[PDB]
Amino acid sequence: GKIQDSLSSTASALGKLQDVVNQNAQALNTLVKQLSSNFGAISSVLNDILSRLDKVEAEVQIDRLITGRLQSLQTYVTQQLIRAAEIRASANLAATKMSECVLGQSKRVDFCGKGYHLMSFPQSAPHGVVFLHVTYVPAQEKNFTTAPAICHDGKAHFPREGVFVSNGTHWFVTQRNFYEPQIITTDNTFVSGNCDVVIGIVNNTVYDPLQPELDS
Amino acid sequence: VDCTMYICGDSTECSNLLLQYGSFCTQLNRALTGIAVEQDKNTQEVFAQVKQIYKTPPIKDFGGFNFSQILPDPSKPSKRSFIEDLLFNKVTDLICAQKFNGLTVLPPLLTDEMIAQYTSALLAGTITSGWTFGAGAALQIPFAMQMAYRFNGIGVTQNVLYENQKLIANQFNSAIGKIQDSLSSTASALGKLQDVVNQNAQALNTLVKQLSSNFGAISSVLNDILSRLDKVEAEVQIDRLITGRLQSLQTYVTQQLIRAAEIRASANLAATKMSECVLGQSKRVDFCGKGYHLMSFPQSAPHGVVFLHVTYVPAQEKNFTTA
Amino acid sequence: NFNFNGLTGTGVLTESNKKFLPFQQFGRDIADTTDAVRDPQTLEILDITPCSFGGVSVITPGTNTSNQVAVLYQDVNCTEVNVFQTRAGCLIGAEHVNNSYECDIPIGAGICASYQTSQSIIAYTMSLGAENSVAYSNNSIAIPTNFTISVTTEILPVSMTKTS
Amino acid sequence: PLSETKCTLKSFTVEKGIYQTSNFRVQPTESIVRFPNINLCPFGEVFN
Ligand SMILES: *[C@@H]1O[C@H](CO)[C@@H](O[C@@H]2O[C@H](CO)[C@@H](O)[C@H](O)[C@H]2NC(C)=O)[C@H](O)[C@H]1NC(C)=O
Ligand SMILES: *[C@@H]1O[C@H](CO)[C@@H](O[C@@H]2O[C@H](CO)[C@@H](O)[C@H](O)[C@H]2NC(C)=O)[C@H](O)[C@H]1NC(C)=O
Ligand SMILES: *[C@@H]1O[C@H](CO)[C@@H](O[C@@H]2O[C@H](CO)[C@@H](O)[C@H](O)[C@H]2NC(C)=O)[C@H](O)[C@H]1NC(C)=O
Ligand SMILES: *[C@@H]1O[C@H](CO)[C@@H](O)[C@H](O)[C@H]1NC(C)=O
Ligand SMILES: *[C@@H]1O[C@H](CO)[C@@H](O)[C@H](O)[C@H]1NC(C)=O
Ligand SMILES: *[C@@H]1O[C@H](CO)[C@@H](O)[C@H](O)[C@H]1NC(C)=O
Ligand SMILES: *[C@@H]1O[C@H](CO)[C@@H](O)[C@H](O)[C@H]1NC(C)=O
Ligand SMILES: *[C@@H]1O[C@H](CO)[C@@H](O)[C@H](O)[C@H]1NC(C)=O
Ligand SMILES: *[C@@H]1O[C@H](CO)[C@@H](O)[C@H](O)[C@H]1NC(C)=O
Repeated sequence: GKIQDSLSSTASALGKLQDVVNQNAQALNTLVKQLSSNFGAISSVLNDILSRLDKVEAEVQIDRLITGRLQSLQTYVTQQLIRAAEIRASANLAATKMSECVLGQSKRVDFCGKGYHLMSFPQSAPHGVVFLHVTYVPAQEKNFTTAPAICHDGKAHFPREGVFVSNGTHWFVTQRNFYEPQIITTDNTFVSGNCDVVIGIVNNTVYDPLQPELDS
Repeated sequence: VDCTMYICGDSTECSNLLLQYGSFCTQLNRALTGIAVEQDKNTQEVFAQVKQIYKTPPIKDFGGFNFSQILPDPSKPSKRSFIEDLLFNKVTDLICAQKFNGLTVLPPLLTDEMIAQYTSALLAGTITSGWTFGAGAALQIPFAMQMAYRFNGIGVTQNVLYENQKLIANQFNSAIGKIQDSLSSTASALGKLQDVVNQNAQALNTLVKQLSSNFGAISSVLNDILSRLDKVEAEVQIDRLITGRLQSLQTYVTQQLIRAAEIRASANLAATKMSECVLGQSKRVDFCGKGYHLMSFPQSAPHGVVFLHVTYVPAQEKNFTTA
Repeated sequence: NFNFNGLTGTGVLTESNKKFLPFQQFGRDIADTTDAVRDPQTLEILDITPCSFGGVSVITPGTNTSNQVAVLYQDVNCTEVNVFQTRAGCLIGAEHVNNSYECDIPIGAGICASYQTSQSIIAYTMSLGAENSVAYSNNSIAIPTNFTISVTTEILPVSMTKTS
Repeated sequence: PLSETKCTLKSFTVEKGIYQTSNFRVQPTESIVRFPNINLCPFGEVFN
């Protein structure tokens, strides 16, 4: 709903498109005005040079018309080629986003826009395309004491995915991009090395799923 | 460039003739402004992707990694990391000569000191906050617990770093050191930048020297044609100057357009790296430079940017029978 | 607008420390353009220089807001013209502000102008970003408890109007 | 210096942002003709 309010009053967000349409009609205009310029010849009307003079003179003048206009094309043309490539690269980027963002999920960061990317919805626009990027942005944070490792018996325990945290007493392992604390058991943690090497390992007890299951 | 002046110096006589070519004079400014505008858009896209300016904490404990090399130097008047000074010395009259004839060098919107604040921010958040500052509010995370992730990114289980940390510290630091001499002892590393700056100053020289060419006219001084000859005839002469010079601008302008379109492509490559490589961790093989990529450190350089890619390259092999 | 021994030119003649060889006449520069000259009647080494030149630039809020404008003379010293001297040139009609806000109308070299305060166009050193300092300690981590899902429009050209 | 912007913009509504309009060329105050120190025609040698 916010998108439609933005567009309702936003002329600028389409500036990229509106500029492209402009710049063409601009050079198109200027291309036309160049038909009114003398270019040094006695007039910018083709015939009015003729009927004024006997043609063996007009052959001279019409040069300065042709030499002028022919140039003004090659200016305009060479523009378009350059401008075409500018769109060309933009079109390649659109194909890349259309391919990767919409048809996939882009692991690339900030290629589909700020935040982790979920999906995109393309929308046509005159001489262009408009993606609606649906991105996952985290919000509320809480300062946590953390440790890279946890001793148990002298073995070291590291999280499979996520990190050991605590709110100051009970050590919890949680996934990284969302706060979802879970008690620390072997299914959370794998064993490597021992307690000497790690810098920052703390003293704790990693609960065991299996041990209670025995006791009967 | 001032089209009316560059073509016709201080002469209404020539200036009136220029009106008969119409919008050439104006459309050149419209052309160059399009360049000049997006240049500060390039520098905008690349460097400032970050909402806030982060700054490093007062005290540096990263687990042994020494960033005093790459972090802003608190004792310089313009705060720029020790490395960046090596760069600004390598890269480099043309100061007013061009500015005689209407060739002007406009100041880049962002002063170098500002560029060094961005590349401080991006580098301040990268160190403290991991990659999350590109996705939202920065999240302080222990740097040594950052590098446990960036190994999981490349498939090396984090238990390698928690055990090898001290070693990895030295390899990092000793790697940073050689970056100094890599820059310090050789001036060809910056050629890419150096080539850009030269080619710009190149064409300007050429564009200026075109003022001194006859182009078929009796002389290259616009007034001499007016001084020696009665106007009736001098009109035709000044054409060959104007036609020559006015063309000679379109040559220069077209070059800039083409050349800018290259930079425009290179700028996106940076903005792509800056976003993916610096702000995130790249899974694209050899996009961030040879090896598995861990993190990247942006560093500013004149009209350019320099990345320090910290990459993970395996070393010693042991033949194993496998199944 | 000077003529020296038949050499004509228009510039700002100043004293200069560059030292000719005695027989010489014109100093020059990389562009072959006349740079230094020697006063014949009493030998002295005079520099030369361009006039102020630069472009005029009209900084304005939208004509929808105000009809007031602040003129920027680019790359000049403020003589030959409420005035303020900048890095980018001589600015006129915008009150300097020691405060620093977001860059709004980009001017040059960090100077960015905005309309708000009665009101007058101002000019100030652009603050790049708002400032933050992450609170960082080797055991300190901040894990988000909640999220948003934002939809950010992104817009790209694809094709342009075909012509022949 | 404001009305020139409207002509450059070609729109009675000039939207926000900076516009290059014109150029100023400082004109020179006066001319220096500096021929060297000291000929003279021998009218003291002809007339006297
Ligand atoms: C940290 O979080 C743990 C997990 O909830 C808290 O432990 C619980 O605290 C509540 C307090 O209302 C008790 O009712 C539960 O019995 C506790 N459970 C366990 C397993 O300890 C702990 O109090 C929290 N500490 C802080 C400082 O926030
Ligand atoms: C965790 O527990 C271990 C013992 O299992 C502690 O190691 C000893 O700590 C005492 C002080 O309480 C020292 O006097 C001993 O010298 C330590 N061990 C040895 C062999 O020197 C450890 O300090 C506790 N804290 C940790 C490591 O998190
Ligand atoms: C990071 O490295 C810099 C130099 O690369 C260290 O600065 C040096 O500190 C020693 C102190 O033992 C001095 O003798 C040197 O003169 C310093 N050199 C420079 C260039 O400043 C700095 O101490 C290191 N810091 C950390 C945390 O590793
Ligand atoms: C975390 O601690 C810092 C210390 O300055 C504080 O500014 C911040 O607000 C704390 N986090 C939260 C969510 O309050
Ligand atoms: C973390 O830093 C503090 C300094 O504030 C220090 O006392 C402590 O030993 C450090 N711990 C580790 C694991 O580096
Ligand atoms: C593995 O065997 C091949 C056999 O040619 C040899 O080239 C290679 O060096 C061996 N690897 C090591 C680590 O020695
Ligand atoms: C622009 O001006 C028109 C009147 O010409 C007015 O109706 C409109 O509200 C104004 N919009 C803004 C954004 O100032
Ligand atoms: C302007 O001129 C004054 C003295 O006339 C001088 O102190 C100052 O540096 C000059 N500034 C520029 C930018 O030329
Ligand atoms: C900014 O403060 C200085 C004193 O530090 C003062 O001289 C100057 O006039 C102030 N600027 C403005 C625009 O008031």
